[PDB]
Amino acid sequence: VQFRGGTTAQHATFTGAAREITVDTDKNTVVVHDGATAGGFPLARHDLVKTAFIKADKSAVAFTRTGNATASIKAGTIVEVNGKLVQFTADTAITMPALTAGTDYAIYVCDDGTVRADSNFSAPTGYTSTTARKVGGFHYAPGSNAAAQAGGNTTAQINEYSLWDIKFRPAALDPRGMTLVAGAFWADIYLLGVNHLTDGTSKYNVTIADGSASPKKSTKFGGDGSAAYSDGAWYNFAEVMTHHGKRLPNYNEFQALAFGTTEATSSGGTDVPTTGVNGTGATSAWNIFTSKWGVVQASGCLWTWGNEFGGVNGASEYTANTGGRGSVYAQPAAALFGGAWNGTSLSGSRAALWYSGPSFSFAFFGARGVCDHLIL
Amino acid sequence: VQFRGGTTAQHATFTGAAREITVDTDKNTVVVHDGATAGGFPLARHDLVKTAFIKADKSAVAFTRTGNATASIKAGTIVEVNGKLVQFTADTAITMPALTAGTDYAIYVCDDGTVRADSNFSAPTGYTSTTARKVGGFHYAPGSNAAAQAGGNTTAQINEYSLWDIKFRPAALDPRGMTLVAGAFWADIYLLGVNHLTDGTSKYNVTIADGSASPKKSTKFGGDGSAAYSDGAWYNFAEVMTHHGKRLPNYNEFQALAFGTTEATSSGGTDVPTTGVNGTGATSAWNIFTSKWGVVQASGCLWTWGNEFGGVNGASEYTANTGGRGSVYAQPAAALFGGAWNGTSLSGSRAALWYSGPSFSFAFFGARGVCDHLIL
Amino acid sequence: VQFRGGTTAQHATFTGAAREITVDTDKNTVVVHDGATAGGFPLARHDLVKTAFIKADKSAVAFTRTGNATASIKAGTIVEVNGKLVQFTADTAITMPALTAGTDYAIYVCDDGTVRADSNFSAPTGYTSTTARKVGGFHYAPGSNAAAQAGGNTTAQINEYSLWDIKFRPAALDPRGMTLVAGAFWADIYLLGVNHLTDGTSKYNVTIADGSASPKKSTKFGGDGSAAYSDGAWYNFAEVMTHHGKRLPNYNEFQALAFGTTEATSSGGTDVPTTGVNGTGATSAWNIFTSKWGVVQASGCLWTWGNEFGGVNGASEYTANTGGRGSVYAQPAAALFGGAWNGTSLSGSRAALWYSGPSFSFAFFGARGVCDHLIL
Ligand SMILES: [Ca+2]
Ligand SMILES: [Ca+2]
Repeated sequence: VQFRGGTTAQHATFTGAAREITVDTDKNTVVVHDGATAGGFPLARHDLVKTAFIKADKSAVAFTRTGNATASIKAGTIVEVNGKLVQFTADTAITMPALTAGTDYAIYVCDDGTVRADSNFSAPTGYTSTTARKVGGFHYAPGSNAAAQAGGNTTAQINEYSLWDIKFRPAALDPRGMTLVAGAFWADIYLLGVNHLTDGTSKYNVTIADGSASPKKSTKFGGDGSAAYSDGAWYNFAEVMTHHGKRLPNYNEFQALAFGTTEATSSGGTDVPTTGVNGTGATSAWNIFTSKWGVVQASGCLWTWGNEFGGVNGASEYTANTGGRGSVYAQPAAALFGGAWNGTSLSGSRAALWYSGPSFSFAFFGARGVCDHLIL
Repeated sequence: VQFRGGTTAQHATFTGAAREITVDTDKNTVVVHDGATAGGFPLARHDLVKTAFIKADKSAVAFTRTGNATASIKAGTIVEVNGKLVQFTADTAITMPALTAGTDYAIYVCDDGTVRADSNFSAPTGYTSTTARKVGGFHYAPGSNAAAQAGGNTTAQINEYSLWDIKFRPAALDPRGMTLVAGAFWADIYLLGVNHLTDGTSKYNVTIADGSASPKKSTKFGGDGSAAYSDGAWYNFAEVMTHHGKRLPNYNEFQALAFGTTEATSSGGTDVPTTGVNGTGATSAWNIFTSKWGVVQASGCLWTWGNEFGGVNGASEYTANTGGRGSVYAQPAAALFGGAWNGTSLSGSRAALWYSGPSFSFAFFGARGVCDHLIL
Repeated sequence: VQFRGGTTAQHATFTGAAREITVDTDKNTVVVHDGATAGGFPLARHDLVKTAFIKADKSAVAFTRTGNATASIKAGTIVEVNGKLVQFTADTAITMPALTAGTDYAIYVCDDGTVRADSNFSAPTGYTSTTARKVGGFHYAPGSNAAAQAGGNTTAQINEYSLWDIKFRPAALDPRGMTLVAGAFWADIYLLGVNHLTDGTSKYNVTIADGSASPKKSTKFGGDGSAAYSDGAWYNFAEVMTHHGKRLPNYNEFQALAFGTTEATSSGGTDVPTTGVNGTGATSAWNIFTSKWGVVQASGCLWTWGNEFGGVNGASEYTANTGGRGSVYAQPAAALFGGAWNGTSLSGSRAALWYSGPSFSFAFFGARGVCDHLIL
């Protein structure tokens, strides 16, 4: 059976009988008629809804943490995948792989109706990127979020605040390794690593960048992927954050992201070389410094440069201390937040040092990234 | 009549006759054929367009203020609701309830084609949240926006700049009580209240938070809903703004949001206890300080803490004045903007005090929230 | 042939035969049946997908620069236009008009399947805004982006980083004349002009605004379209940026946007009157100062005010220097970035002067706008 048909122009002056269907041959779609409306009611081709993703509560992430190693997709979630409508009318368990501490996972909704996590960010095992659609993810952290203001534990588990979906997520170039602070903005779970080009800015069990272990030079700002900066100036850390679509924290962000850490406490010892791992000679284990949001080594480990200027000024004369990119006059300090391993009682979620010019470089000054929260 | 049908895989190698319809039984949808294209043209199921909201001018809000107590939805607006397409092809009057000064209203598009406002943010009277879809809202203010630079009046009316829709709105956790400043960012209409957990940060006729009436402690940062902060430090006000997905204003934002206030004028008297209400012993009524955008008590009533540091520094020694969250060194002042009731000619949209450290607390220092503008 | 039909309520308790189609006469749509599901599967009317715009890689712009005067739309792009699905399954050349140095172009996808650029931002020549849909655009710059750190050339060409689409774009009120810096945020290609109300903030070959050529007073802040500010205070430039949904750069943004300029070099001579044109008596042509991202006159031409305070403070007394909008106490300097024509070796992507209060006005202090990056 072939329906009556015509071009869009032919349809424009045509009114079909009530409940008659015609085919618009310019559009290759069905047109429903009501006996009254010239041109009828053309229907949508499926490919105009490709990538549809509809949640019942758009103000919250699509997933709920149900236990340390379990999570569900929320009732009322509708997902287009590979030409099909896949939906969930009740909270539905996400099928999990083996989960490994300090690893990011992608959540896929698949055209067979299943929802599954995988460490692979292209496709989950057994599927392709056509049959499995990446819709979100989470961080499987090396320890719990802080329940109060005494840090967290060392039991690996899903960080509920690290759950993201394609419409509830960091406004950074990659969402991995970040956590949502107070529903307001996202912070890197880990201090910036040296190898951030390969690892992203926030990765577990990597060498921390600082004045004596400078980060790789950004490949968006003249780097070749091998060269590192000459030192740990604010300038270099700010440049690295920009590369990744992030920024250094301001004071309002810092006090929020670090809340839950053990206040007035520092790592001790002589160094903090590695993310999510005890410091060298540390008297407090790394988890003492986990925030409510699961920010790791949030205070008392390494100062983070901040995106705010004020405090002690440099000389009231033009000074060429920018790495060959011009001179500065009466340059205010750039903020440093959180304290470092040698800070004893001075460290905490509001610890702030306003002495250091942006050209300064020290083994206890590094960086943590933040970015805005995006709800679509 | 039952159409020929098959699975998606069966369809993949099938080319129907021109204008033939088949049914894909895996997808439960219609497939239109053109006699040429293998697999044909599958059509979209309605639930893949659930929540569709389409405006002719996406760069502007969906509604127009047509009078003090009247507004319309704009021509060209298409809204999915309860399985139906509801649209407006000409500007269409919004059906209003009784409007009460200082109250926020939700705008609903309903599956019967009507558009109506209500003080209830779940459903309008006579409907449910299934038959009525919340698409936006406005503030019915206690007085007019400023026409020039002499404040506003006390005639309750819709604030045109407070109109928001689900794709043109504050990037804060709740849009209520905010206004759009110069099309650029949103500001709280009201100074922060003590009871912000129950009221949100911006509510009419509530007790204003300050150093002598501290805000409720944020329940995202250890609060229980009853306890208040010990004082009115910058730290506490910044924490409260973060709770709500807001921040304190910077200087650029402050001068914009307060433009239209009566400059070089203060409330007078001895206190400003309540939002949108005259101060105690006030020589100027509250409306003298309304901005162009309908920001209430925009200057000359209470200083607002700002999200910027600089000016006078605290001691160049580690100082434990953060409420037990670490120490600060050479701490710059946090900005205070706008002047307060005792400011006489010093107050205004660019009044700025850079003396007070973030630990300071006074009865004339409070806060106002801002956030980014989101157009989707 | 008229299909069986009924209201939505009649459909609710009706289960059609497998592969039967009915018409819902309340919705004017087709309902597909499966012999099992009461109410069947209603299909979407086309107008619920009006404005659909779907890209294969939503993290990148929809277009690729293929040569100095050529560009393509990317494979996998699906566009709703005038009731039709228009798509591209391979990278497809954009049809170009004559291209003129320093001009912004709009890219349209048309209902005949073509994709074309035009200087007209309402419709391309030969089409209307109904048959041609504006989906993005670019800047055809007066010279190349910087390949290293020695500026660019004077060969007019598409600036690849200025490519924007309706889902990958500046979060400013108009996208024209901006470029994406490191994938992170957008900057104005040109310094602010006097006639920004008519031209926008970023336009080629216009008079640059500064203390001796003040910008037009914003019509959102009391301007009439003819009057200019009395001077070039920070306050006035910040107000202008707000008008356009922009802000002045911070230090992190400035060093990023100016990277690629010839460092420690200034224009020379006695003035830089005009955007994208040599300065008066200039010893370096304008293109010496083009950044990697195609920011023109990025350093060494005019200082830009910044959105950051610190450095040298004004008096610790209330001072009425805000243009009649209140007084300031211990007012910190507002940042100035980049150097100016008289800066010799002091200029560069990190040049920063923290001496000038926001009330100061000089012929070598102007402004450049930035804004956030939006990916939808
Ligand atoms: Ca500052
Ligand atoms: Ca700042």
